[PDB]
Amino acid sequence: TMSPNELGLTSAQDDGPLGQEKPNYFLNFRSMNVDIFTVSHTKVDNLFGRAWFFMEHTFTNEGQWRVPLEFPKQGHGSLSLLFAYFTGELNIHVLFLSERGFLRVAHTYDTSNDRVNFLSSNGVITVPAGEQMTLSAPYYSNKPLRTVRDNNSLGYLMCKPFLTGTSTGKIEVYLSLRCPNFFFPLPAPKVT
Amino acid sequence: VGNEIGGNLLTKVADDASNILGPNCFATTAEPENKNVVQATTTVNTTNLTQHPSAPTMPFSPDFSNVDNFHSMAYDITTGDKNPSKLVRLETHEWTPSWARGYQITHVELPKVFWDHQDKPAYGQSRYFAAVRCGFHFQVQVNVNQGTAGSALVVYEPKPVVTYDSKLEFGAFTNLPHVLMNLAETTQADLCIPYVADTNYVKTDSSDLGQLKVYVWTPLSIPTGSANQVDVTILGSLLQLDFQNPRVFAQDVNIYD
Amino acid sequence: GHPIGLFQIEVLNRLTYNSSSPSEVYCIVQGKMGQDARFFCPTGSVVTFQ
Amino acid sequence: GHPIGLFQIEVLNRLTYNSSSPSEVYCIVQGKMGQDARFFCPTGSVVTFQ
Repeated sequence: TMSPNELGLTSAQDDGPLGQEKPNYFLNFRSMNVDIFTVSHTKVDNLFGRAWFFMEHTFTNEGQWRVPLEFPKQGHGSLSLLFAYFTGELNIHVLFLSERGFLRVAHTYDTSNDRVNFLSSNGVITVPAGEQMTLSAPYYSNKPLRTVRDNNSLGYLMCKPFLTGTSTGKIEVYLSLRCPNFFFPLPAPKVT
Repeated sequence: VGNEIGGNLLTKVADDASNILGPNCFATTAEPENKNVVQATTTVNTTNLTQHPSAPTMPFSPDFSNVDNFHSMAYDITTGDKNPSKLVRLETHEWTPSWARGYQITHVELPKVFWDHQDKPAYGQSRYFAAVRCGFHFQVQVNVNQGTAGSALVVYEPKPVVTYDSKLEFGAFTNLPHVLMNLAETTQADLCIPYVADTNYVKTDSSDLGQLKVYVWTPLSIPTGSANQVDVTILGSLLQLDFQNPRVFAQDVNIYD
Repeated sequence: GHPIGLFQIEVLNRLTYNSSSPSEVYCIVQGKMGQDARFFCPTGSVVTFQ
Repeated sequence: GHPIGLFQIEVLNRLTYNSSSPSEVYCIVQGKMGQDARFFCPTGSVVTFQ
């Protein structure tokens, strides 16, 4: 039968270990699970499998653009802030807004600035002007885990455009991840 | 009977008058999460007694193996443990050619020499224990060019010998674990010495285990052109180590009577 | 959207005490989802965290 | 002969109390031999009992 513990009478100091799926009942109540869709939208793989805006850059010349990639404190991706460590594939969505040219894109977790001077070794997929690509950067991280908060939690992204004439433009960036491994959930964030 | 009996009566009475809809009340009685118990925890030479314990906690689906499966440190897991038994340089000295037979080249206080400086692998632990019981493995090294010749006596002298050293006849020291090592023939001597004393344990930071010495069997015959600076080095390893008596940091404690 | 409901904690029996015990105590209210909890559509953000 | 060792009892957490309880208590230290205790040679006496 039902114990008084499952009826509401408990002790907060007896909750450890963390993660106790204890059932709560009353005479007219029972945990009822109802699913409205064929799958879950709470699973890390599904939720995060959907991109979210990151930042935009306007380029008037080929100069290279390197930006630290970090988890959002803004979109649905904020749900990541509930975790401390991450590891796994990283989907980067880049849009090249230009009239005539090409955009070199590359990703590295390496903090050294110089390693990115010769962009070709790193990757540098090519998005023709007016096209958008989605490259999935692997976990080539020199650190087993990525503190999820760091201003560079995610590796740096490189964008250099091979323009042809006076043409200029702007590069919008969106980020998403493939199968994410989060660990050791930390306390919920505050609001600004 | 009572006060334990109530969940059943209420649960039952509710049960008896139940109609088509069912009972209109359920009652369950049991013991509180915070029961009258006592917990005891023991770590190395420690015991924590608590009479008001609480449910221990821990992270989600935790792994306490504590072993890095990637081996970011490619060392034997027991490296830190065995570290203090590691081979180390106990002494170095330059034999002077003029020295007569039977002269003492160099000596090392045993066993406190393994904690000779704070830079000794064993110095760390040796501090937190007053008693010691260990075995030794010495390797006295002496290098000399082929042109030169000579011989040194590497011998282990227990406290008994060290005490009455002058009363003993040199040339008979070959009765003790030694290595008459003829230069120009051997560059190193090996000596395996077990725990030797008249007491089960020796005070840490003491010379009671005796001391290893190096004498002049036959003085160095160094030709004219040949070099004249021969160095004698004493290396030591602990075949087996054992620190028992706990004590304050490096405080002289008397294990003896 | 719409509130979850009205939450009220009324006094039933005055907190009793004695010479060496407090005449008033502190209380904490926590909240969590049930074992049948579910979330469905991800939407935009209404606030910015830090 | 040589002492058995240094015996020290330090305070870890101040003895708490209330209006009707003592602010300090009495303590007693007893001593006995373990189940592996043994004595060996009988010797002369160093003191005289009564």
